[PDB]
Amino acid sequence: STAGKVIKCKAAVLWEEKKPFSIEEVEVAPPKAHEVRIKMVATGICRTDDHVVSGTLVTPLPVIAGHEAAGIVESIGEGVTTVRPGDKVIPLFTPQCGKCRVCKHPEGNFCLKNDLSMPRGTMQDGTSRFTCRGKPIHHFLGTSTFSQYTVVDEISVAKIDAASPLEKVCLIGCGFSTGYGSAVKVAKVTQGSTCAVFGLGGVGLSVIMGCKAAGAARIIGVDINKDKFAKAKEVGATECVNPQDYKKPIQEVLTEMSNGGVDFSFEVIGRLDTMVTALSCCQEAYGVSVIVGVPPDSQNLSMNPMLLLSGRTWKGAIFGGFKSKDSVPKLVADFMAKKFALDPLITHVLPFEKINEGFDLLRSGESIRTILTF
Amino acid sequence: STAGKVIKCKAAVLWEEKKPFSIEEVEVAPPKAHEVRIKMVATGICRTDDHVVSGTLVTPLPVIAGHEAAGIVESIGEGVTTVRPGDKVIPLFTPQCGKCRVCKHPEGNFCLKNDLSMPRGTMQDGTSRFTCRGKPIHHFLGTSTFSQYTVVDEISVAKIDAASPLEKVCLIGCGFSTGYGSAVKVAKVTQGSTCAVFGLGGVGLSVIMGCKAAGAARIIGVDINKDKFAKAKEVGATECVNPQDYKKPIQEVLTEMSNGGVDFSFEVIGRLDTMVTALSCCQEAYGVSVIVGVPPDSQNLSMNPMLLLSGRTWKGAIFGGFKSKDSVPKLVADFMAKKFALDPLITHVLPFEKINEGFDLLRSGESIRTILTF
Ligand SMILES: NC(=O)C1=CN([C@@H]2O[C@H](COP(=O)(O)OP(=O)(O)OC[C@H]3O[C@@H](n4cnc5c(N)ncnc54)[C@H](O)[C@@H]3O)[C@@H](O)[C@H]2O)C=CC1
Ligand SMILES: NC(=O)C1=CN([C@@H]2O[C@H](COP(=O)(O)OP(=O)(O)OC[C@H]3O[C@@H](n4cnc5c(N)ncnc54)[C@H](O)[C@@H]3O)[C@@H](O)[C@H]2O)C=CC1
Ligand SMILES: O=CNC1CCCCC1
Ligand SMILES: [Co+2]
Ligand SMILES: [Co+2]
Ligand SMILES: [Zn+2]
Ligand SMILES: [Zn+2]
Repeated sequence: STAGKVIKCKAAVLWEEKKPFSIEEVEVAPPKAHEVRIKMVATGICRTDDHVVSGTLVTPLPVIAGHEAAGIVESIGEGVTTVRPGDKVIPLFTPQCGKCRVCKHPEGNFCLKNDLSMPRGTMQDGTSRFTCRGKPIHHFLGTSTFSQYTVVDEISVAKIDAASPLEKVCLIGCGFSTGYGSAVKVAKVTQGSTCAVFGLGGVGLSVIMGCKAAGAARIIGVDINKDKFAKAKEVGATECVNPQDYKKPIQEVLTEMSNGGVDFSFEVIGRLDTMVTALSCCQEAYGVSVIVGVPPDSQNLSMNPMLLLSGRTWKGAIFGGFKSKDSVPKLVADFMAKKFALDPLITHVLPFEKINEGFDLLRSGESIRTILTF
Repeated sequence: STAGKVIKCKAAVLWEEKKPFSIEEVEVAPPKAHEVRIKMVATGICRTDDHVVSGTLVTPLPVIAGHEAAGIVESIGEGVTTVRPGDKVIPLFTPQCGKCRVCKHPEGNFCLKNDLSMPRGTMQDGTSRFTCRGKPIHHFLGTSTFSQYTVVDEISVAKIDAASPLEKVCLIGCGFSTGYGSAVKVAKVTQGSTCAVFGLGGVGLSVIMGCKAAGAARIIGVDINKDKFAKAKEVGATECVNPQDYKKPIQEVLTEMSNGGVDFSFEVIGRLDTMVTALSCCQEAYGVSVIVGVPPDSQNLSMNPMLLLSGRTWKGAIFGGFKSKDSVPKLVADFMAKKFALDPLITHVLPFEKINEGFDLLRSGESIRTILTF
């Protein structure tokens, strides 16, 4: 009754930066070859989406944002083989073509078909399946799940379990997987180590879960909002410190607390200063610091290279280093096997119509993850 | 005959920066508790010693420099248990106390008892064994090998094989073992990967030897001195580029050549610009870049954190990551077993009196290592 036809539905359009989302009707074109149309079930409010509003992350406007979601396939285009109509799926904001130099690498994950390095804000064929008021609406990261119906390329969606709580497992599309994978797959947190986590939101808490799951003896969470310490200690943080509660540079404090530096530090905020700070506080000869936060656009940090020369390892990662299409189904299947918990990340659950409310909440500090259930 | 006595010998004292070494007689005190007085046989001229002269590496002046050496123990002091009088040893500019948390970690090697981070230019007890002209003379990295006799702390020296050619294995004391281990231990280069090496001096060529021994498929040598290309090809470099031999950024050129970026890149120069360039030229999703060169002192680089978020791993290392007191006897035993060659590194041989002429060979570019004989 809808396959092969234009679907008229509501979406959250962003016409310009630093303005709230306009909840209006959009025209969703039917899926083309190797494309998939998804009926959204639940979507998360990631800071990454807020970065598009604030101008921190630059992508073509106007746009339908969102990338943390899980829906059910409405219709598939010609040549789609990995998902069928009626399958539960998760949009992958990092694709997995399987044919490129990174996808074939056994330990690489930033597939080259991504729309992040140089945002084109379209499908793979370079066109927009979205229309609002007759104007075409750009895509976001190949997902654009801030809509009741979206279209993704087959490389940007994975099939998850048919018996999946779609209102929880949507966090596996981004927030949880990024933080958990950064700790387990990127940093490679060892048993008994000391970990520092800068930022205690959805991704930062997920990092903490990964470190505790990896057996970290100490997990020091850092945030300038102490209202976040409670949740952090719930999921594994052994101590929480507030840089504003220190007279000297936070890194010096953590060097003391760790008796010479932490084994693994994580920047999970998106500031240049914290990125260098988080690298500074890990052990100068065998420490590892992982950047997870998104920096401001086109904008450099200044850092003493002699901080690496002593033996430090500094690395970043997209989506926790997880190969998206291989891993997102494995994580959904692990979550239901009670391998880890997603519920500690969900603080608010709202109607999609109240999407500017869940965003106002993230900018005031009151939320970790606001799920939007369609 | 001289045990427990003050010894007069020639030494190259550096009085002020950017000045020639002054061959003067100096009073070498006898060894103290856990100290070893060593007679020098051969010492190499490292670019690090020139950093002291130029001011690139700030260390207390006046100083007796030198850290590449091999010699024979004059005498030991009370409580020394690892080296007897007259054993062939190598001073370790990176000590291995074996009791801090670095020495003791499975991969760390920048022992906290080092004199690099906060150089005081003394022994472990804070005093100088060098008297020249009624003045205490600073040490250098607890080695000060630019002297017919020196006194090193027991944790800064390693007994090596008694049949060792000391005019060759002094390079295991720094130049070779640094570049070699940076490739096989630090970067941990893979079978059949593509390697880029910025800098084709003594340390840069050793990286090539490590890269080749690790099974590299392509080893791209980068140097602005085309006269360095012959020796680089001779030790395993498949190609050689002059950055001044391209119109694009050198990192664009290497990215084309590598079809998307190299697997492993090495900065073996000591320039801020080439550190970032060497990091840019490896694969954004799984490239590894190792800094080996010494940057200008307290001088700061500017790089884009988006280079790391995509996946890139950025690290540095001292002495190729080798635990010094452990590795120097093994590495001298592998040279005995013909498992690598030091002869391609030795381009010049001069007497100790010709130290100033040996430095000008390096400053002129005409040399790899000049080996001073005592
Ligand atoms: N590389 C990747 O794959 C992904 C990157 N990210 C980025 O990670 C970062 C964190 O994501 P979220 O948890 O969703 O954002 P968030 O706003 O929920 O959490 C950030 C936390 O850091 C705190 N903070 C802000 N400024 C601080 C400062 N100067 N010092 C200490 N703490 C400070 C905030 O109070 C907040 O609690 C974002 O920048 C996001 O764009 C998010 C998803 C995946
Ligand atoms: N991290 C560690 O453990 C150690 C660090 N080092 C440092 O490694 C660096 C190299 O050591 P050496 O081989 O002995 O010095 P070197 O002078 O023999 O080699 C440096 C090479 O870099 C080349 N070069 C200079 N500018 C260049 C540019 N813009 N682009 C491309 N190539 C350029 C030079 O032509 C030269 O051939 C030094 O800075 C040294 O202090 C030395 C030993 C141990
Ligand atoms: O060359 C020998 N040692 C070097 C190691 C890198 C920092 C400066 C000193
Ligand atoms: Co996100
Ligand atoms: Co050296
Ligand atoms: Zn791919
Ligand atoms: Zn030690």
